[PDB]
Amino acid sequence: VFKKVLLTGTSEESFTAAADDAIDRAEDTLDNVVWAEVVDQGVEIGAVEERTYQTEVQVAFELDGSQ
Amino acid sequence: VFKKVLLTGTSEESFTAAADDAIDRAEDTLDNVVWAEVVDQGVEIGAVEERTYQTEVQVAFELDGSQ
Amino acid sequence: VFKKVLLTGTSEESFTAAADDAIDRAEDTLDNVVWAEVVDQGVEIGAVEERTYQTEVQVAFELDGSQ
Amino acid sequence: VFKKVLLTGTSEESFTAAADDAIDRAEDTLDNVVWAEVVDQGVEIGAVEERTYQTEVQVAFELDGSQ
Amino acid sequence: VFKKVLLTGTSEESFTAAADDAIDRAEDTLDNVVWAEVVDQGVEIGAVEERTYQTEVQVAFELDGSQ
Amino acid sequence: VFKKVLLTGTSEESFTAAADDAIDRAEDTLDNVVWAEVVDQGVEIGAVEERTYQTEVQVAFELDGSQ
Amino acid sequence: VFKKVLLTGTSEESFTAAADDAIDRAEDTLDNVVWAEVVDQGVEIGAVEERTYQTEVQVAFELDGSQ
Amino acid sequence: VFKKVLLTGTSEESFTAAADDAIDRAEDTLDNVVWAEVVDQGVEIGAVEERTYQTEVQVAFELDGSQ
Amino acid sequence: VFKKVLLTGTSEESFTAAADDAIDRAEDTLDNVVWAEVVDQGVEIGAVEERTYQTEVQVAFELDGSQ
Amino acid sequence: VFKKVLLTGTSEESFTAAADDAIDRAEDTLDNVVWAEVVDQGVEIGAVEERTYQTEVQVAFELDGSQ
Amino acid sequence: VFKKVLLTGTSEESFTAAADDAIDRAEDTLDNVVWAEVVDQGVEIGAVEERTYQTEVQVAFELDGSQ
Amino acid sequence: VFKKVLLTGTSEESFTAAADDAIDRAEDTLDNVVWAEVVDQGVEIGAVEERTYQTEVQVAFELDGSQ
Ligand SMILES: Cc1cc2nc3c(=O)[nH]c(=O)nc-3n(C[C@H](O)[C@H](O)[C@H](O)CO)c2cc1C
Ligand SMILES: Cc1cc2nc3c(=O)[nH]c(=O)nc-3n(C[C@H](O)[C@H](O)[C@H](O)CO)c2cc1C
Ligand SMILES: Cc1cc2nc3c(=O)[nH]c(=O)nc-3n(C[C@H](O)[C@H](O)[C@H](O)CO)c2cc1C
Ligand SMILES: Cc1cc2nc3c(=O)[nH]c(=O)nc-3n(C[C@H](O)[C@H](O)[C@H](O)CO)c2cc1C
Ligand SMILES: Cc1cc2nc3c(=O)[nH]c(=O)nc-3n(C[C@H](O)[C@H](O)[C@H](O)CO)c2cc1C
Ligand SMILES: Cc1cc2nc3c(=O)[nH]c(=O)nc-3n(C[C@H](O)[C@H](O)[C@H](O)CO)c2cc1C
Ligand SMILES: Cc1cc2nc3c(=O)[nH]c(=O)nc-3n(C[C@H](O)[C@H](O)[C@H](O)CO)c2cc1C
Ligand SMILES: Cc1cc2nc3c(=O)[nH]c(=O)nc-3n(C[C@H](O)[C@H](O)[C@H](O)CO)c2cc1C
Ligand SMILES: Cc1cc2nc3c(=O)[nH]c(=O)nc-3n(C[C@H](O)[C@H](O)[C@H](O)CO)c2cc1C
Ligand SMILES: Cc1cc2nc3c(=O)[nH]c(=O)nc-3n(C[C@H](O)[C@H](O)[C@H](O)CO)c2cc1C
Ligand SMILES: Cc1cc2nc3c(=O)[nH]c(=O)nc-3n(C[C@H](O)[C@H](O)[C@H](O)CO)c2cc1C
Ligand SMILES: Cc1cc2nc3c(=O)[nH]c(=O)nc-3n(C[C@H](O)[C@H](O)[C@H](O)CO)c2cc1C
Ligand SMILES: [Cl-]
Ligand SMILES: [Cl-]
Ligand SMILES: [Cl-]
Ligand SMILES: [Cl-]
Ligand SMILES: [Cl-]
Ligand SMILES: [Cl-]
Ligand SMILES: [Cl-]
Ligand SMILES: [Cl-]
Ligand SMILES: [Mg+2]
Ligand SMILES: [Mg+2]
Ligand SMILES: [Mg+2]
Ligand SMILES: [Mg+2]
Ligand SMILES: [Mg+2]
Ligand SMILES: [Mg+2]
Ligand SMILES: [Mg+2]
Ligand SMILES: [Mg+2]
Ligand SMILES: [Mg+2]
Ligand SMILES: [Mg+2]
Ligand SMILES: [Mg+2]
Ligand SMILES: [Mg+2]
Ligand SMILES: [Mg+2]
Ligand SMILES: [Mg+2]
Ligand SMILES: [Mg+2]
Ligand SMILES: [Mg+2]
Ligand SMILES: [Mg+2]
Ligand SMILES: [Mg+2]
Ligand SMILES: [Mg+2]
Ligand SMILES: [Mg+2]
Ligand SMILES: [Mg+2]
Ligand SMILES: [Mg+2]
Ligand SMILES: [Mg+2]
Ligand SMILES: [Mg+2]
Ligand code: NA
Ligand code: NA
Ligand code: NA
Ligand code: NA
Repeated sequence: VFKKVLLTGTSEESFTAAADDAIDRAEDTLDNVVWAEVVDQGVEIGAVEERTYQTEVQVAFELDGSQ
Repeated sequence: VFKKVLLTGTSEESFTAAADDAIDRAEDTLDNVVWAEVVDQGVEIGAVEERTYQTEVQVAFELDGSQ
Repeated sequence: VFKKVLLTGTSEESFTAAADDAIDRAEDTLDNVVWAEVVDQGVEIGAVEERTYQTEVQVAFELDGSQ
Repeated sequence: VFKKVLLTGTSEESFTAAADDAIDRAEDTLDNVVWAEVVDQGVEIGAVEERTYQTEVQVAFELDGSQ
Repeated sequence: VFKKVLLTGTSEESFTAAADDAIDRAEDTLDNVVWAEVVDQGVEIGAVEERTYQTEVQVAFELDGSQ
Repeated sequence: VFKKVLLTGTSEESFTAAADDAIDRAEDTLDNVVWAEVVDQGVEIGAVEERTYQTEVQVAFELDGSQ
Repeated sequence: VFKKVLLTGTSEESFTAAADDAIDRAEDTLDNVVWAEVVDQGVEIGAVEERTYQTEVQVAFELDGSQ
Repeated sequence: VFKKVLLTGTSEESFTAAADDAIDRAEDTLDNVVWAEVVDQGVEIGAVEERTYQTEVQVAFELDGSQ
Repeated sequence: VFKKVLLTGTSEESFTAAADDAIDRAEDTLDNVVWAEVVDQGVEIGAVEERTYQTEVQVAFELDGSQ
Repeated sequence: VFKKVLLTGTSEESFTAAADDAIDRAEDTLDNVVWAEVVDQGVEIGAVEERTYQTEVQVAFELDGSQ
Repeated sequence: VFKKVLLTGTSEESFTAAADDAIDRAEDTLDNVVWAEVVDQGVEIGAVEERTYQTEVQVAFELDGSQ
Repeated sequence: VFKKVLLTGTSEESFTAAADDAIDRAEDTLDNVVWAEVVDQGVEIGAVEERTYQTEVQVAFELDGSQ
């Protein structure tokens, strides 16, 4: 059984780096992370000093573990 | 990093009040709730005494916290 | 078996009241109405005296009855 | 020919009132506003004092005018 | 308030049995599971000995409990 | 001209059998049923003794008949 | 209250003429037909002598009447 | 950079002619119109003397110009 | 087993004629073409002398043949 | 690099068996088939002696091979 | 009230840089740009010397200003 | 007439580079490649040594050629 958590990563550099930010957080807290699907991308502009790219991903992990 | 939980709030009054019900529950259990996106709305009819409006929301919260 | 009819309710007050308008009509003509799913919302402006909120719902009813 | 502008209205009261906020702004600046279609709804939470409901609408107006 | 978890069940027999696999896991760990909505289906081929059917479901459970 | 009715079939066995349940009901009441398109699948859990698989289909029938 | 029926019109000439075919059938059997929304278009090839264009429309009619 | 305007053209003849109506209006008011994407089609029935076909298009134009 | 190829037909006359253009090409190269589903429509403007209507279709053909 | 072919399998038994039919055909003609994603399901009724379940899948295969 | 403009940015380097191109143009002409949502990505190949990445974004800006 | 092939490119560097990987393969085997539309993005994690970014694109090429 796989379970997915919906995380939005952020980066001041790129959409790829924002996806990595989310995946990094998932790997810090969950075992057996296996893949991530991008579901949305955007850019925060007014409210931050530098534009901040955001990439929302469903990050899937295999259970027999970490729900 | 933001994380989202998918909650369906209910209200016997309105769709707005059903969205608030879900957000209220999120704030009872999570720190740093920042926004909610409506993803579905419906009405429970047969099975309840009074029609019950339901609003499903993705409620986003900022981590460095509450996963 | 459930069957659904696609109805657009109207109200000069709110989207919730427009959903109720459609459900009310379904209950006037069908037995065993069990739930409604919102599929669209809009507002009629030019053509009416007062803005008219509209909510389109799939209204589900249980058969062994009313097709 | 109709043209649409994509506006997000806000309200501290309800989703219907947030749709009205957007339509009100359209009527302040455009002639012949004829209808609005809801395309998204959400709630701003962290960043405001009171939750702020938002309703995004495509507001249509008839040209021979106001592009 | 209902909450949903996004689980992908697997089965070497059928899509229905893969949906049951996910629901079974949800019932092992959560109280008040009430329904599941299918959101995707697929088949793992290269990487397994036997084709493995997968069915992804949003499994809903009623809170006053198990978040 | 074809017309479609939106029916949700149920089965305690499988998604295929739930699609058949809906089609069976359509054939009991309509002439010239020609095809069905699956539009949603789900499982009722809490509220029934046994899980009940549901498959929602648009069932198309040719008119010159049965509207 | 408006109600919609989902009809697929056919024509050996064009997609517009296939939409008209469906609307024509609706007007033969229902009062107060007010608009139609196109939801799908296709072409039947193998099975007919001449290609047959099909246009599926939700045809809306105002009730106080014809459900 | 390209920018798009969302226009609904109308025609008493066909969906293609309604798309042309919208594009014609865009070319009357904007420089460098390069393409149009159809996003919706429908037919106005009750409210007009003759059925009026409508085609909604995103019409794209290249800037260094006409925003 | 049916297989589909995704083709975009073009025409300087209409969307129906652009769908036919794609189907014509499929029939020139494939046996047992059975139907086509429209998936997108658009108009090429800047880059051509005359507007060129385009209709993208999934064209289905029955195998035991032409993959 | 992976490539996908869009195939509709058929079965007089079930949706799972119809997905297998498509995958079987892909494996007869392509090397390195790795997974399949279900994209549509339906049932052929009028035109066949027995209802025929159909499952449309994108079947993915790894290249360095079989385009 | 927020308003959105639909812009397609281009870059010969990356999808992130193409999103920035669109946002840059919005900031040159509009006050209070607050965020951008990615809605499509693509690559122009035949017609340019170097592949050109394109990212289409809805760029939102707060009014009390720049419609 | 344009035809599209659905390819998933991979890269250990970025989503843009994964789109290029797919396009590169298309240009190795097809004449007149004209554009690519991104349809999905994801990241392979468990199963590879280094995260592998994937970008799925519909790559369009003009026929009078390479089907
Ligand atoms: C992709 C994306 C979408 C956003 N959507 C909204 C929105 O709908 N409403 C809003 O108030 N802020 C939105 N924001 C936040 C906005 O930029 C700003 O931070 C907030 O409005 C501050 O209250 C969004 C930001 C991003 C990056
Ligand atoms: C928005 C909404 C959607 C629903 N969809 C379904 C459904 O698909 N099948 C079902 O059995 N009950 C559904 N129900 C529940 C139905 O009203 C009733 O409570 C159950 O059928 C009781 O087993 C739904 C309720 C709501 C509010
Ligand atoms: C949600 C919504 C969508 C509408 N869409 C259209 C449309 O696409 N074309 C149209 O002519 N009228 C449309 N109308 C009706 C419009 O407001 C006006 O009543 C008619 O144009 C009168 O012929 C719409 C009304 C609502 C409430
Ligand atoms: C419907 C909605 C969607 C939003 N989406 C985002 C988002 O994707 N990213 C974000 O940073 N802020 C988003 N925000 C804004 C968030 O609440 C907060 O104001 C900003 O994050 C402040 O920079 C959204 C707000 C609303 C109301
Ligand atoms: C429904 C489904 C979708 C998949 N999608 C992908 C994909 O996009 N990329 C991928 O590398 N593997 C995908 N896989 C996994 C693939 O079969 C194989 O296990 C992995 O590629 C091994 O790294 C998918 C498997 C299934 C069942
Ligand atoms: C596919 C599916 C979707 C459902 N969605 C809802 C829902 O949104 N809200 C709800 O109250 N019940 C829903 N139900 C019904 C739920 O299981 C239970 O019967 C009712 O909540 C009883 O009032 C659904 C059932 C099924 C099978
Ligand atoms: C838009 C469109 C979609 C169709 N889809 C299917 C399908 O999914 N399966 C099928 O067997 N026939 C389909 N057909 C019918 C096909 O052309 C042929 O008549 C039947 O396969 C005969 O049993 C479709 C026809 C049209 C016009
Ligand atoms: C494609 C299309 C969609 C429409 N949708 C609506 C609608 O949702 N509600 C409505 O009141 N009128 C709608 N109308 C307008 C309707 O035909 C009539 O002009 C208005 O209802 C008059 O107030 C629509 C018209 C078209 C052509
Ligand atoms: C439906 C449609 C969509 C198009 N989309 C794009 C696009 O996204 N980017 C682009 O550069 N050209 C696009 N074009 C092509 C544009 O008209 C022009 O030929 C090219 O920009 C020339 O490099 C499109 C053309 C059509 C007909
Ligand atoms: C899922 C599915 C969808 C279909 N859609 C259509 C359609 O849109 N138009 C049609 O003529 N036949 C359609 N058919 C075929 C229909 O059943 C019958 O075989 C043909 O109409 C014979 O010309 C479909 C069949 C299936 C299984
Ligand atoms: C994302 C994207 C989508 C496009 N879609 C189309 C299309 O549908 N039809 C077309 O003629 N050109 C399209 N083009 C343009 C194509 O590459 C070429 O510039 C034009 O065909 C030249 O007339 C597209 C370009 C991009 C980048
Ligand atoms: C975008 C993406 C989606 C995937 N989806 C699935 C899936 O649904 N099921 C699965 O078993 N593997 C999936 N995989 C593959 C997974 O990472 C792993 O390689 C396989 O599970 C090995 O059998 C996916 C990989 C990617 C990159
Ligand atoms: Cl989710
Ligand atoms: Cl409300
Ligand atoms: Cl429907
Ligand atoms: Cl036409
Ligand atoms: Cl495809
Ligand atoms: Cl099954
Ligand atoms: Cl728009
Ligand atoms: Cl990137
Ligand atoms: Mg930096
Ligand atoms: Mg988002
Ligand atoms: Mg009350
Ligand atoms: Mg729902
Ligand atoms: Mg009043
Ligand atoms: Mg509508
Ligand atoms: Mg107040
Ligand atoms: Mg939004
Ligand atoms: Mg076995
Ligand atoms: Mg999936
Ligand atoms: Mg049993
Ligand atoms: Mg459903
Ligand atoms: Mg003829
Ligand atoms: Mg169809
Ligand atoms: Mg005329
Ligand atoms: Mg429309
Ligand atoms: Mg000509
Ligand atoms: Mg297209
Ligand atoms: Mg049998
Ligand atoms: Mg299909
Ligand atoms: Mg360079
Ligand atoms: Mg695009
Ligand atoms: Mg590296
Ligand atoms: Mg994918
Ligand atoms: Na989730
Ligand atoms: Na219907
Ligand atoms: Na394809
Ligand atoms: Na717009």
